[PDB]
Amino acid sequence: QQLKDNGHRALIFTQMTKVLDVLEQFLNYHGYLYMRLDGATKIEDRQI
DNA sequence: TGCACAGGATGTATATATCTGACACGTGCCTGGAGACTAGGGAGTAATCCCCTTGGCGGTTAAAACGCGGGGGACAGCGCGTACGTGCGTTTAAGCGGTGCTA
Repeated sequence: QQLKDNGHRALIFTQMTKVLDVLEQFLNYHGYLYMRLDGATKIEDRQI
């Protein structure tokens, strides 16, 4: 929230995929404009 | 005249008996149990060294799964033609028991 007020663009790095999914649910619940890239993202999708 | 029955004739289901198979009881011999000797294979013991999961984990991939189109494979109907089913008359040789040999 503070960072958005400042207009910053923040990265979150985590070791666990399941928490990545939890983060998806969290960000959707707040509706932050977010994107995901992980060990399963398609290569072309990774580039784009 | 034709019927009733007195006197007599083949037959036969009923009844009494003779003509064939199988099981139990008697001999008697190659035995089965038993006694003792036997040892070396089995079983008890002890490493020992090697192969089998740890355990879930992400980042990947190859195979599995799921969805769809469609077109042709399966298949229920059925026209019809015949070649197996049922039923003769007729023949063969398969079955029966018998006699004599033998390998």
